[PDB]
Amino acid sequence: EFPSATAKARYVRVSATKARRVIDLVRGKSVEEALDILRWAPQAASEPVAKVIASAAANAQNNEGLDPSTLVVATVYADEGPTAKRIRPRAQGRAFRIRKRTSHITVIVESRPP
Amino acid sequence: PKPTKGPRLGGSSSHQSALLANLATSLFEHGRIKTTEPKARALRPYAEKLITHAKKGALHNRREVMKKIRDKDVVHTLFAEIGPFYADRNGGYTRIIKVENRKGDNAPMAVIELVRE
Amino acid sequence: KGKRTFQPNNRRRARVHGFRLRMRTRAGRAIVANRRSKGRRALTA
Amino acid sequence: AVPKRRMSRANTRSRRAQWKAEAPGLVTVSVAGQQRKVPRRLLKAARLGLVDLD
RNA sequence: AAGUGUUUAAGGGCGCAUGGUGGAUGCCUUGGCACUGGGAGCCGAUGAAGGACGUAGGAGGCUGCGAUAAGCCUCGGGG
RNA sequence: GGUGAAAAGUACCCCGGGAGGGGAGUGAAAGAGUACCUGAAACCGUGCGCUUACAAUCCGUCAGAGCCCUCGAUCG
RNA sequence: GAGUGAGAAUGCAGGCAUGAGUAGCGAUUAGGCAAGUGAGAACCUUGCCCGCCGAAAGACCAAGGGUUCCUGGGCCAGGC
RNA sequence: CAGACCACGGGAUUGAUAGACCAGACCUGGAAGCCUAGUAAUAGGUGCAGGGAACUGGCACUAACCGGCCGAAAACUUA
Ligand SMILES: [Mg+2]
Ligand SMILES: [Mg+2]
Ligand SMILES: [Mg+2]
Ligand SMILES: [Mg+2]
Repeated sequence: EFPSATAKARYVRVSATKARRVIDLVRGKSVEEALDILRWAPQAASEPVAKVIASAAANAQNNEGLDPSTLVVATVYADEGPTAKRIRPRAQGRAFRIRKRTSHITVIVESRPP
Repeated sequence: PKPTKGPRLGGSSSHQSALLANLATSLFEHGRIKTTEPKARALRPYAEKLITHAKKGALHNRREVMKKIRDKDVVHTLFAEIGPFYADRNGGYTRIIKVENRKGDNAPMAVIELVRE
Repeated sequence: KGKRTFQPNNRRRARVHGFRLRMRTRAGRAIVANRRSKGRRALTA
Repeated sequence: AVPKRRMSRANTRSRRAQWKAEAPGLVTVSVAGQQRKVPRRLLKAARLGLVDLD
């Protein structure tokens, strides 16, 4: 048992915290339910997660022959990536710093036929 | 036509009336409108009152309809085509449905239609 | 409402910090030579 | 009003865990023969087809 | 009826396995600093030092060059 | 400042518009993929064993039952 | 033979937490509907409505920037 | 009429919960048209007329949907 397939997406333009917020809603669920959820969610940050899950499913189906009907999200990291720094003027000449954060999504889907 | 009971839909006052008028015009012209949830809710009673005025339309009602709608062709079609089409329905001519929200601003989107039966 | 104390201009710029005015006087020539020795791209305005 | 001291890791995470989202309820709907999940709010629109299904 | 009695983690803490950000540590340089022995120590109206412009068949820089414009003529080296 | 001895810089297939990723290849190494020698500290995640929702702790120390992993012959 | 041992000099260089996923997203006018491009559209293109300036929030020049001017292509980076 | 969000209260086809329609109470003042007197503004009959949102009673005409998730017992001693 324990057949798994991984899928990564690096340099995503989404904050790590906002990505984990949506991940927590799908961590440890079937692939069908995961694709069903994250499509009607109001947060406009579930599209990368859904794309990564779909890519993982396609890879597991085209490289391991695993039936997509028995796939479940086994692990997900959604780590933080590089952060581009920039400046932003203010009231009295002071220069504030704005951080353009990113994210590195990582998922591992396995088969758990009950 | 009940007061909104709170902050109006379109910015400050004097704009919600024009917004509702334009929405009722588009509805009576096309047969179905897709707007924001609260906008459709505020339009429902407005459109129903306009439809009741059209139904009762014999004289002095065209004036009441024109003091709120400006499109002469829209008024003419609402008076002729619709006309007695709702002469049997004792109210409730506008059906409201909710659809998925749009990108950017997560505004609940609704759709209004004219019952045909 | 201040003018920010810049007031861009080409004629006055060249007349007050131009090569001719810098070469007229001795101190200006010395400054030009110092800038050339330092290697500045634009010696004068 | 300014922060006097540095909030501890626990004091920060205990409240950061509250900034979460609530998943919406789903409903099975038969459209074009295939079954798909759509919230009960858009259930009615799913029948008429006013809800695009990617 | 009285008494005893393990059983929950919205989240945090502790130690470990896995990882991202991060560019220090370790190993090197086409570079930089200080001196040894020599050459030569002024360049110019027969237009100096330094710059604008242009030059390869091609969008910009470095360098050479000056409408004879990454080159022209003569004389030696190597191939 | 430094990929790698040599670009030999992943043909081709799959998700997608790409970014990027998974197989299939080169390279000894891809825990060397033009974000590239070695890759620490603070920060951020995930999983694992204990802990806590009657509790007023410069946030440690000395005692100390239970739980967890392991070396020997149920104890030391 | 030391440029040889940092925990501080409101010490300097590079990265990251707290404040917080909070404020703010920069006036005195206000957007709405239909069709279309596009995988992705309230913010892109066409049509119909409502609103603002109209001694201008219109047009032409002086100073100033110098190819932002027009056509085809692109949405990493910049539009708060 | 409960309320920043939350939460509270009523309903969900076995229903008047809300929107629409009818009627009532109430507010406003005599609506558009016709005709009449006045060259004229203007007034008079159609007219307690026309218009209106919160208050009230009927009316399923429209929306509460062929709909989704949590959610119930170690054990032992004495009387
Ligand atoms: Mg020292
Ligand atoms: Mg230190
Ligand atoms: Mg606060
Ligand atoms: Mg872009």
